[PDB]
Amino acid sequence: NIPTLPQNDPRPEQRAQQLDKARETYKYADLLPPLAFCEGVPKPDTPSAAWLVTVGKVAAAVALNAVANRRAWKRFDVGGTSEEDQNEAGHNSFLARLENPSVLDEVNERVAAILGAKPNRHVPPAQAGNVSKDGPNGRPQSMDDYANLFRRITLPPIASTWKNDSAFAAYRVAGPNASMIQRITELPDNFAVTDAHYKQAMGEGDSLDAAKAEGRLFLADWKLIGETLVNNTYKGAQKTVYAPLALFAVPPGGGSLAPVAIQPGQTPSPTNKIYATQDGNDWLAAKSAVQVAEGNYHELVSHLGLTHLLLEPIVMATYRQLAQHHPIYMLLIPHFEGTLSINNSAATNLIAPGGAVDLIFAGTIESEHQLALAALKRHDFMRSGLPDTIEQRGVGDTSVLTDYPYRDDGLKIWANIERWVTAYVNNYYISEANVTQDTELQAWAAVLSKPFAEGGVSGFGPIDTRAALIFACTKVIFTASAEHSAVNFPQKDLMSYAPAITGAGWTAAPPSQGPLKDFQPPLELAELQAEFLYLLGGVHHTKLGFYNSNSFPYRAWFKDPKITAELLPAFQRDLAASEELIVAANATRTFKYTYMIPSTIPMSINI
Amino acid sequence: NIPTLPQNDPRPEQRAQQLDKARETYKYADLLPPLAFCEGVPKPDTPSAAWLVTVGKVAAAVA
Repeated sequence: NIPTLPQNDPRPEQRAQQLDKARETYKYADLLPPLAFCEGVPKPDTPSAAWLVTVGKVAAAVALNAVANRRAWKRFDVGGTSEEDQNEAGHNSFLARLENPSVLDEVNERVAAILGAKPNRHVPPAQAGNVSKDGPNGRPQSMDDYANLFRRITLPPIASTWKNDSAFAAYRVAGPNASMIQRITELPDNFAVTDAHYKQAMGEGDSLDAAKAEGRLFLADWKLIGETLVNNTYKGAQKTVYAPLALFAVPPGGGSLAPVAIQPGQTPSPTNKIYATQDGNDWLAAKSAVQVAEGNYHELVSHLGLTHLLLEPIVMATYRQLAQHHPIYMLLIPHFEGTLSINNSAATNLIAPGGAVDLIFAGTIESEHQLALAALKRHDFMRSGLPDTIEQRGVGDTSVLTDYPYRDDGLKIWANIERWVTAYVNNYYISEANVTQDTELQAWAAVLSKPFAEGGVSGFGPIDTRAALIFACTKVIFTASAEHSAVNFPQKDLMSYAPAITGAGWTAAPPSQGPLKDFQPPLELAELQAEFLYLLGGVHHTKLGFYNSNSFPYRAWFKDPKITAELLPAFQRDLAASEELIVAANATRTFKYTYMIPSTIPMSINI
Repeated sequence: NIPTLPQNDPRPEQRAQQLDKARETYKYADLLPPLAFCEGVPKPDTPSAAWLVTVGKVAAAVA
């Protein structure tokens, strides 16, 4: 079988009849308004058992850790629970492993009980108003209690180093949201830092004017958090989030990023003052307040917004407009594995009312939605390529800001993808008339070019060039694989620990209030945070460059001998070439960056 | 017993646990919008037998 454009398909009637049957299977719902969503999980897009089994082991360790925290609290009911969970681990290792039941209900019910933050989360099919006081809950005794929630799951290393200024700066170039900073040459009028703040961070020898002139000033601005969020509460306790402006700078002659000053509010006042590198406790909080904002910004703008919810229209359009005999359907569809079934998980649980995001994060569940919608609307899809957004922010000079792993590691995977896409498009599209006369590709684009208020992708289109088609598939494949990896997997490593970063500050503000233990979430929310972020960030299913099917066969997915025996190996070769560069770079690093290592990138978005 | 402000209280941690338990009994509800209501009627604040009797005398007259 060789894919072909519709205008060349020897049997257009057979083809176009498959699309008619396909548009039935993939209909539209309103699971999230303004956004174009799928009605339920269509049958062939059911998660494969391999995805379930790989998940199931994670959704088992996280419930075991929960049981261990229920033995500690109150130092045979929480014992029979422990043995039931390990028997499911016994099932997972053998039952669905026969391949040619337990995968059916349990694995998906467990993922939902954790994403939905439901209590009684201990054993499934064991069915036989405050939080249960037989587990960790309420205010803590000392900061030990957070690190000790990690019992059957390993405490991530960031828990032992998050206070260092060097690691607070690592979060902006190697953290979850690693595309936030932007170079400036004059300070914003509402954030006028002084030469004193600067020298207290860059030494007396350097100057604030000397950095903005040499392009050595980089600013991050969570201004969007203010224009959207509404500070909810939790059982009376006021959770809070600011819209901070945080300045960074590099040494003269290049080097790593390092923090300068932090203003928690957008507008200066007797309540909103700049905090600097030498302000002791009011400086540790000014960073902890910054991390609360990124926790919201990452999870709803960087994460769910611009990977999970941005690709959801693109998946739906592809099933309804491109035939199964279309070659672009062949380029993209395997990059959409589990994307339809994981978005239904987030929309109806993780971000649904009463979910993990409503509880652990500061804003109301509805203002958090409006946060993601605000960013989904202001995006320019055609001007959002990875090298495109590097020169927008001014982070392009690898001799001034020289420690930016997401930039240098991502840009290598981007070039590997665009080349493989370019090698792919030009094989199937040979003339420019092949694009414009493609009635499916132009129909596809017509629904993807609808206004944002009608389910479309903002800034998308027009797709009239082989260049425009290459980029569109390049951006889709990049955000389904590399970009999604850079935002999904730091959850387990850098965000499961609450004092390192969480969705809410539980005291008022950076002006230090008392013992550090007060700024931190309650133990029921601190454990849940460590338990649902561990789940979404610990599953590495499918691999970029390797195209299989969602069936137990897991057989070769392409069929054209041109791609399989020639074009795809060039991509796999190129990825393995970049693999040896990033591993080489990372050994010389102290803050490791492993989210662009192509032996770990997924093809798709599926946790 | 003699009432005390919290900063002067000689048994302050026991004082905090009572407020943690008091906040269980007196939760908030949205029985009326832009207002702060109580979830049902907490058991300590149920009507007294004297309030019930004095009303029932009138409730019978209306009946």
